[PDB]
Amino acid sequence: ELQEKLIAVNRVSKTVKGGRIFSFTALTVVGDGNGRVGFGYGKAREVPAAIQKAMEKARRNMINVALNNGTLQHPVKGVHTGSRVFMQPASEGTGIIAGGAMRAVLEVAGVHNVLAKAYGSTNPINVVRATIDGLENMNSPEMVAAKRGK
Amino acid sequence: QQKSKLENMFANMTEGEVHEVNIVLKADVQGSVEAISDSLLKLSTDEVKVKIIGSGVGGITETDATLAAASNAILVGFNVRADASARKVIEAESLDLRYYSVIYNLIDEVK
Amino acid sequence: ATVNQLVRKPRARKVAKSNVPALEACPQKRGVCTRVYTTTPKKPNSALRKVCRVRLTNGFEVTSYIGGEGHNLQEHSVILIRGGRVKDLPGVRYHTVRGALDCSGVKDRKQARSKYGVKRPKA
Amino acid sequence: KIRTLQGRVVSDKMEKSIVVAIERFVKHPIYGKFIKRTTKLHVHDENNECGIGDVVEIRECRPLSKTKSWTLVRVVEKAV
Amino acid sequence: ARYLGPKLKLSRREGTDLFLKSGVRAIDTKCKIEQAPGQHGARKPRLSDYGVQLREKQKVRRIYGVLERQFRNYYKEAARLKGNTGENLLALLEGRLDNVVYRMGFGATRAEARQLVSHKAIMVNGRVVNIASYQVSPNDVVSIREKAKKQSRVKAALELAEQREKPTWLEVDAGKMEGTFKRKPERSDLSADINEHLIVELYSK
Amino acid sequence: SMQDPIADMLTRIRNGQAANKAAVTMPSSKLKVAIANVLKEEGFIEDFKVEGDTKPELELTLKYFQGKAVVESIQRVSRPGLRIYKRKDELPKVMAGLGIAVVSTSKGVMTDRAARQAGLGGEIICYVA
Amino acid sequence: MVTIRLARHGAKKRPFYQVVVADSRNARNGRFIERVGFFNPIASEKEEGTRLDLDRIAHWVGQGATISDRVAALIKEVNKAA
RNA sequence: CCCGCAGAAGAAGCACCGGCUAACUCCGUGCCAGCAGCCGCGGUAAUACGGAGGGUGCAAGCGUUAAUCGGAAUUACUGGGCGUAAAGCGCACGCAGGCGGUUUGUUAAGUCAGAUGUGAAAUCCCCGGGCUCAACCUGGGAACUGCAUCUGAUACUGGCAAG
RNA sequence: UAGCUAGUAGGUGGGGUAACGGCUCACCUAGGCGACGAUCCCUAGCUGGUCUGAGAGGAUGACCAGCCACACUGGAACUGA
Repeated sequence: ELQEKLIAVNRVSKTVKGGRIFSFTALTVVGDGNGRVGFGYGKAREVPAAIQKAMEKARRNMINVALNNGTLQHPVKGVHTGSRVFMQPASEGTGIIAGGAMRAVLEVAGVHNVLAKAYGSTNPINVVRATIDGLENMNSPEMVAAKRGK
Repeated sequence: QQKSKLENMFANMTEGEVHEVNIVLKADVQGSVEAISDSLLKLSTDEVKVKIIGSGVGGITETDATLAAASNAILVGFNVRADASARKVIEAESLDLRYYSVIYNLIDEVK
Repeated sequence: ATVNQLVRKPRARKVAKSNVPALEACPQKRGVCTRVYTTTPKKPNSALRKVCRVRLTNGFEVTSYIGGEGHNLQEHSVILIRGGRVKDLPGVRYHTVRGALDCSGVKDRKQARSKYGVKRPKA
Repeated sequence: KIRTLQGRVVSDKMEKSIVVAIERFVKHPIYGKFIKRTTKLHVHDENNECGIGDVVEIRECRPLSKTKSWTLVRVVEKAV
Repeated sequence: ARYLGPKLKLSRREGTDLFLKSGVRAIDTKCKIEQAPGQHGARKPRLSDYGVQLREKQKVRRIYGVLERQFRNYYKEAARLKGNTGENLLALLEGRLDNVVYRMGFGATRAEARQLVSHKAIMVNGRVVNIASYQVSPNDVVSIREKAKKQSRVKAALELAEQREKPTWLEVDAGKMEGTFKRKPERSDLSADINEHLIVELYSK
Repeated sequence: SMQDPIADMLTRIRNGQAANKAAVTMPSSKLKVAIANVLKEEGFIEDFKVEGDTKPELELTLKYFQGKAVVESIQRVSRPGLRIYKRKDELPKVMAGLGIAVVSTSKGVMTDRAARQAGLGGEIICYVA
Repeated sequence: MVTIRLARHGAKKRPFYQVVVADSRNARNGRFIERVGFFNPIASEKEEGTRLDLDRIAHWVGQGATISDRVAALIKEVNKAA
């Protein structure tokens, strides 16, 4: 049920007095298959060290996303840093058809149908979080019955 | 083609015969171009070397006039007439169009 | 930005000029290939490459790259030119076709026969 | 009565002729903006009737000159 | 428009039993399956995100024995058809004549089922059919003709066909050497290990 | 300017919802009141009110359920500089039908849901989410 | 001359004619006023294949249009009530 | 189209495998000879050249080239910017143009509803039919986002009148 | 390319066309078109559609069908519905 996966890994540099020392950072997103979306970045001097902290941080900071059946309740716009993310429900249509960075967050959230097409900046670390912000701000037709109806 | 070029076994000619003349020939009949060329290679000498380029089956054409445009040459035919598209090219750039009824008048002037 | 501005002057599009000055809606052309030169590569690399100034049938004189190891092309014998741009000797926007018209294909080549006009040997 | 347009006089005296400047509101195909378009049309006249500073009703007819294939009927008020 | 090469290389490169070596024996035992896909196949199984999308398409194509151009039409036909696009993909492939011949147990393998259909020995509703890609609809009855009946090729297939799953969506019969297509196969009755969402993805980009 | 006082009120809401202010005061009008009537009808604003004779002032009480605002977003679609008009089924639906648009039809100011049922549309005002 | 006539829009070695009211000066597959029906001369023994609307042609016959030997034959093949 | 005869007999190639991008080692060459779409490889361990073995994609086709769109939210109406990245006129007064507070009455142009005519057929789309399947062909339907006229609705915008 | 038009814009009368008309004449009047792009220059048959695109659009106008123009170049008439 853990359903965890990595998006991408990127080598970086420091350049201290002695010379260049290269660290590694692996982005990861996790989910239970029905809502409960979460993610983690982290860093380390090794590849297996950095991925471990990413999956470790992905356990905490997990929030529910509301879905109808196996689809979104409505289309929702979301932005983060310099990235701009749109999505459409498209009920049982073709499905989970999207490029890397945003592929992980949709499939692990539970959606096997919605279309992405992420505009603006397509940076792996900025394109993620635009989903979680765009899925957190999304509200549910059953639980908006507080404002709706009466 | 590979043999004749490699036959010299040197990057240039050993002496000053490098100066040569080029000719362009298109004859209406196929029988002549092979036959008279052999006689046209008989007049060849060590001093001045003459060679035929692009022997035609008949008439004249755009790519033939273009062939004489790249390398300076005389355009001659045993029997030929100028095409409508041929006249435009020959009249524009500086060239020479001469047709000869007999091979004897030709063999004399090339010399 | 404002709609009433764009009503007066609509949105402009760049013509996007082609990287093949031959044009004529032509995939391949031919040309006289007057002189075959040998020139050094760009800043990063170091080599000697076989390139020739090809006078096309349309009228435009343009330089063309000779692919493969060695060639019999020079002076006369009109060759076909496939086109396409690879950057190394400054000015080259085209490539010559091998195994077409009067041009010889690459000798003793086995892989990639489609490119460089190499025929299938009898096995 | 046959179909008509709400255009105005705009030219006073063309020596037994009269043009009609017709205003209209149309949605622009691409942007969806509503721009006022002006359709100037030549019209035939009778017994030197009222000119500029007026708005004149118009109707289709046989052409009595080059273009000039419309005829007038009624005019609103007198002064501009 | 056929493969003709080694059937187990297609099984090896996927790393899954395609049921192409079945015939008489079954369940492999001797194999060398996966482990050395190529000469340097003993290298680690780490592979790209794009490659696993293509790898699913190849599994479905290598099972049923379909070429990319012919298989392009089945996605295009499944997409325009209503409901789920993934469910329609395998439904149109499951309705092929070679496969319906294979499911009933006439051919011992899927290539052999296309083999027999090519020779004009299979007859739908009385009339003969050459083409293996013939689409079988509901209430269509398919059977072997009087010529080349009760042969050891077809007889041995129907003998060991009882040892397989025995599909519910069509009647095996095999009494008079005939068959019947009852209804369109369900999503639960096929697929399972082969995923339709992975193959359906590849065509979007 | 006062030029577009319809889109003023849409900005008055979003500023009031962001600022957590209860009571919002502004000028009144014919369409100005009828838009606010539709907001209470579906159940977004708490209540509308008007007070005055020579210069009536529109008082709109803003509703709050949680710490977050009730209305997610309200934006001017059709504006003085560019108008948008919708026939019968061209009338767009916001967020898969969740919430309502405001649309001025012949008989009166209605929603996108109510415009479909009656079988007549018109000038869209704004999308309530 | 207004004439009812059969234009071949089908396939090579498999004809499918289209009975249509047109001017005689126009081409076969060219210009026409309007279609009336269809006649496949291949087909098989089945419920459909030959269809023709006599209410439409009999109008054009009254207006002054002639009928070709085939269109006449197809009207006299199918008859009216039969 | 159908029946018979003989026998696996008569019938598979092409690109590519450094990352992008599915698919790797050895040998030879040693900034040489060459590759290349982009970033780049080769100056003596080249998975980037050439050959070989192996492999992948695709199939009577396979590549290259040329051509147009897509990607390109990079002309962005839908659907982008303008402090410091390409970009606010040096500033102002202003005609045409664009747009306009609030109330009532009116007009019904814009807008919205319904009807009628037309928007050829084919094509595309949907449900069927006939060529052994398919391409192809075909019945009907839908659609043709349109324009005009006529009869209505009057919230909004415009015209007009009094405020 | 910002000014462009003397049969040019309109009228009256006569002639003319199968038919309305500056269609073509005489006379009279000084207008006509144009920033909502006239005129000039460059390129091009147009449309149903084709291709691409989620759509909006973009590019395109082979074959199929509709309309138009042209028939070695230039100009004119006859016959005939």
